[PDB]
Amino acid sequence: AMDPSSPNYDKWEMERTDITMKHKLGGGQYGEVYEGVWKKYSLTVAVKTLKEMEVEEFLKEAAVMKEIKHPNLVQLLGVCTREPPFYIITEFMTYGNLLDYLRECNRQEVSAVVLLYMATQISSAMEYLEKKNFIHRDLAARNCLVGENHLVKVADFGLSRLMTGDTYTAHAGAKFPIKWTAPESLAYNKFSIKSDVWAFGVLLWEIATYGMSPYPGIDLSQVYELLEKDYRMERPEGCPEKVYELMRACWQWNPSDRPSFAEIHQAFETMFQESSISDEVEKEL
Ligand SMILES: Cc1ccc(NC(=O)c2ccc(CN3CCN(C)CC3)cc2)cc1Nc1nccc(-c2cccnc2)n1
Ligand SMILES: O=C(Nc1ccc(OC(F)(F)F)cc1)c1cccc(CN2CCOCC2)c1
Ligand SMILES: [Cl-]
Repeated sequence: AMDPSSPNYDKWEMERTDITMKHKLGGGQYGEVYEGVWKKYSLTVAVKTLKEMEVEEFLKEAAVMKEIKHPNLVQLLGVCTREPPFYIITEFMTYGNLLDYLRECNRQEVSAVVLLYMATQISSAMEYLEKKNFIHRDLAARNCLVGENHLVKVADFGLSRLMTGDTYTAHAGAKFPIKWTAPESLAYNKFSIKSDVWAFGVLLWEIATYGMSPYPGIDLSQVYELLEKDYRMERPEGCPEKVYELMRACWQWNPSDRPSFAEIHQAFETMFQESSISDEVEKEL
């Protein structure tokens, strides 16, 4: 099986024994994900397993990750799926999730230039997924990771029934993150790359505020109705007008009127080619 000679060969399949399983990750906030070590590489990894009908979504997540490779998407390193317990192994990201990272970070270090950089990296991963005709479905700061030198990667932790609190709430027989969810997704169950664009705009606001909770002090039962009547979050303090214009574009009612990720990414790279975000932020302020 493990030998290139076999018909049953999969390059992604690895030796379970090759990995030393340590403790659960982030105190359990990610479910059955464990810090690990790849012995031979002396490399920390993150290892997702199954806890005791649920097999095929896990195997399909494995299937999908084999299909995608981007600098800004968390990288599959291997699998153990020949026999239970099934593993999915990715790289481990030193600074953990972007949401907590934003709230806990030193702001002298994580300045406007670094925030812009973080938003840019995310838009590139999304450009890639756009181009490969994938949809993310739960784009948000809580689903991104941060490594060395402000490297940001887009992940998908499957958080809807793992996260405690009111982030995800019951809607349509399932748990939605209501404050990140595009109107057509809440109203008509319509999910697409353009509804990832809406969530990206909310993600952008999370970056701009250092991970404040969106629509702060607004009841969830009121979000759709406000949105339908053209309400949007106001420009965060310090936010350059152009970045806010970009947020406003992502939050078009009609999905078709939302920029594609390629255009979003193109705007980040253009927006400050001749003027620094630092000057704009200080101007705003
Ligand atoms: C261990 C593992 C197993 C699987 C995954 N998977 C993904 O992150 C992922 C990313 C993108 C897609 C693309 N996909 C397209 C289709 N739509 C519908 C879903 C998303 C799928 C899975 C990540 C991990 N990594 C992971 N998980 C939880 C926590 C951590 C972690 C925590 C702290 C520091 N370093 C790493 N790391
Ligand atoms: O950096 C800021 N905003 C911002 C917005 C968008 C943005 O672009 C992108 F693409 F989203 F990343 C980048 C940065 C910022 C926010 C609050 C306070 C201060 C400085 N002040 C310090 C003293 O106290 C008062 C505030 C700066
Ligand atoms: Cl998809």
